[PDB]
Amino acid sequence: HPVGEADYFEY
Amino acid sequence: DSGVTQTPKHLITATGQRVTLRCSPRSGDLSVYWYQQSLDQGLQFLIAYYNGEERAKGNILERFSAQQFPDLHSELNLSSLELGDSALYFCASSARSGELFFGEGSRLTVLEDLKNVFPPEVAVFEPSEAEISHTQKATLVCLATGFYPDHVELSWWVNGKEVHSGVCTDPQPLKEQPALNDSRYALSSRLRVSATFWQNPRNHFRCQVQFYGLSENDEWTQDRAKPVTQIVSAEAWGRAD
Amino acid sequence: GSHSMRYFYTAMSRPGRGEPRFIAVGYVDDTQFVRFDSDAASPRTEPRAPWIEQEGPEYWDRNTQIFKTNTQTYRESLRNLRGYYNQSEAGSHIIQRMYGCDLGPDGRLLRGHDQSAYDGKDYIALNEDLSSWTAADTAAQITQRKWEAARVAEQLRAYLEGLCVEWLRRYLENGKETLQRADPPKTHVTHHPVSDHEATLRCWALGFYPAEITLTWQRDGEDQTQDTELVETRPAGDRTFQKWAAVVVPSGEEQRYTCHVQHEGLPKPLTLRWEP
Amino acid sequence: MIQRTPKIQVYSRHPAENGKSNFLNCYVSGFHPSDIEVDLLKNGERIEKVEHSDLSFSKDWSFYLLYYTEFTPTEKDEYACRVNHVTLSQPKIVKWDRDM
Amino acid sequence: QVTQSPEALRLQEGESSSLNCSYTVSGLRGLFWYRQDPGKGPEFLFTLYSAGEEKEKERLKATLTKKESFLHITAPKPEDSATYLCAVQDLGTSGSRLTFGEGTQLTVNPNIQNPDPAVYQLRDSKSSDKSVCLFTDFDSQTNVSQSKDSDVYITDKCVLDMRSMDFKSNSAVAWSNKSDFACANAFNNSIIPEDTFFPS
Repeated sequence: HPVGEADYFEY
Repeated sequence: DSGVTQTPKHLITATGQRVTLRCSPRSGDLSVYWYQQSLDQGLQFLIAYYNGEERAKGNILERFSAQQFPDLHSELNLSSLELGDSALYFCASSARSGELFFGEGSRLTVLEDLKNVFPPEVAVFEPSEAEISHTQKATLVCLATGFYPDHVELSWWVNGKEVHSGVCTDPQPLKEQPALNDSRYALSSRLRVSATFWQNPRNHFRCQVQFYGLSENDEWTQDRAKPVTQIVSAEAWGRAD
Repeated sequence: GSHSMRYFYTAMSRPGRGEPRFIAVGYVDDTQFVRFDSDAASPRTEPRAPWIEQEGPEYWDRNTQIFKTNTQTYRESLRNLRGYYNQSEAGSHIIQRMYGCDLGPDGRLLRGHDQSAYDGKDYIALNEDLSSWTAADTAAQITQRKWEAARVAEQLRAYLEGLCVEWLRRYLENGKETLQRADPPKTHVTHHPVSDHEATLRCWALGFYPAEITLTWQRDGEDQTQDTELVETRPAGDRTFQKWAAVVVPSGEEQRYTCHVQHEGLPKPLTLRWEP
Repeated sequence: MIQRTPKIQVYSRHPAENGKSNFLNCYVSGFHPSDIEVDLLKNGERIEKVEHSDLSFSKDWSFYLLYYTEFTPTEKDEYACRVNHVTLSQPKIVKWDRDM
Repeated sequence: QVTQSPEALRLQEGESSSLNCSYTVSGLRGLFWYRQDPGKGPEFLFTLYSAGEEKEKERLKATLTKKESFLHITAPKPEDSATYLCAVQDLGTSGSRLTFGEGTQLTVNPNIQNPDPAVYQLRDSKSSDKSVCLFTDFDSQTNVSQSKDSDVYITDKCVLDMRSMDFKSNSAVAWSNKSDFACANAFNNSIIPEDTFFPS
């Protein structure tokens, strides 16, 4: 199962 | 006072209408989370934007819609209003760690039609000489009556400066006729001060009751004056008696 | 240590020529079980191993929803990465990333991972302690604090230590018999007639699983390296794998050679010898 | 674009035998970027209805995948794998031995 | 998907008690406790991240388990009167969205140190006098009954805080329509303290 990325998770 | 900025705080409209709630996130936050709490129901997630940019979709309705503009501020638009839309909408600004900082919410009251909207009358009731003799405390009572709907905030201003000590205003309003629903409301508030304080005639007491009602440009075709948002005040000076 | 689960991401920007394209593939050990392709008008996570099909609608939606958001986000990431390296819009760029959790012979978390590359090169990766990061250069340092500020580490750790293993264990029980089958090799050795010198002895290993295997030829328990031509391990197309080492050396006394091939599908290391 | 060059192995899914049907596999791996293009000729440059597994990448960030078809061989028959790529001056071809 | 247990909560000043919160989640990103007053929007109190985590803080202590979180209030003061919210995040969804619990409404009854139960009547400062009758300075125990009378209004009660003088005080209010309403009988349905000062 894939983890989900929260806000401000960009590079 | 978290950081989020919501307007308008109070709205009152007719069914089948449209309104739009603004909101500005905490400086430095880029998101906007719209929420709806239905008086005595829970907080249900509506929709959410990141930078542009629609990021998630809760249970917004076919009928509602919103965007987040270039800057960062959001706008939620509520078309074709129903009576069961009336509620509190809470905008939030997430980040970065990332808690959700909520706004002071904006309270929507949607009515069948406006004819039943009334401004509050207000009266101040001086401290009983009995109480003064027996306790050397002086209790003013403010009575706000005959108003519709349930949208007021009552405040005591002494010598021009509002106060919070010795004042107790009722947690909720009281129906003037419990038998009706569109029954108008009444609200009461106590200010208590020392006998000597009340016994000083240079001391000024004003009970302020802010009414949230009909909006600037709205159609009023009833005999009486128009129930716009307004302050209503009652006042009295200290009796040295 | 025993079993593992990884996800693989590509975010590819078409040389200034359009929106980026997000793909994701789910791996358990070496079996592939879900895939997600941005490129389509109704993108959706798809089964790839039979034992994932039983999974319910809400599960497929949780996947589809994350890869759908990742799609959106990684475009902004690609815009930030190229900005760091002052690359133009056109503009063929790629960020790949693989994270996951490692199970032992017991069934608990041995370690987790979250590495990244940009354009095929190590960028930022999660240190073993699941708290600290490793930046490649001053640019991946910009990404490190972006991520410390958003506490990404603490949440990858919560996924690694929790959900990740959780589901691994789940699939494991579901696709057992294929995931915990462990098939042994059908081994042998052959030779062609018209060669350089003597028999072209070929040590074979076929139809086994998983991919872990070891060959090596010997001179009565030896390790050659220089005298044996080795080949890398490939799939058989049907879940199974293959591999061979061999000997065709200029000297040939025919019947006197061993090829110790050991694999977890064997009750003991195999010694092998062929007869015409 | 620190580009790497594809590695190829031609082989059959089951031990090579003339009489019965099998699958001829082309395993391309170790290459960058992902833009590939691969064919399984009969010397005649053709072999439609050729399948493959979806694109992925190994621990070293290098892509890898496999093409296949359900072919039948014989001494007369000369199968092989054609692979073009960005890091090739021209397509590299590799002939299928009943071994290796 | 997040439920809070004691819906209503009714505590005497000083009486500790823990408000429950259950949660079902795919993986837990965070659990948050908020405090909401009437009107205003939820304020932040705590985030808890890992099973076993606790956070300070003043009278409120927050606790996380695998199955739920607990907000233990110690020695509740009246000003801890608010409804309290519970929210989770989940590692299985992207973004930072919260799913909120229904909420636990806490009311702290204040302790009253020296009751002087009375019922005074008050002159309307405007020419038109409307009296209004004031039950006041009663203790914790006496609560104010509503009237089945259509024309007598009886408020609920509340506590004037004279922070300036350490002095709290209860009170209710009651008005209506002239004749047959003279105040020594406004709060007539309520159980009134035997010792109530009824000035003449």
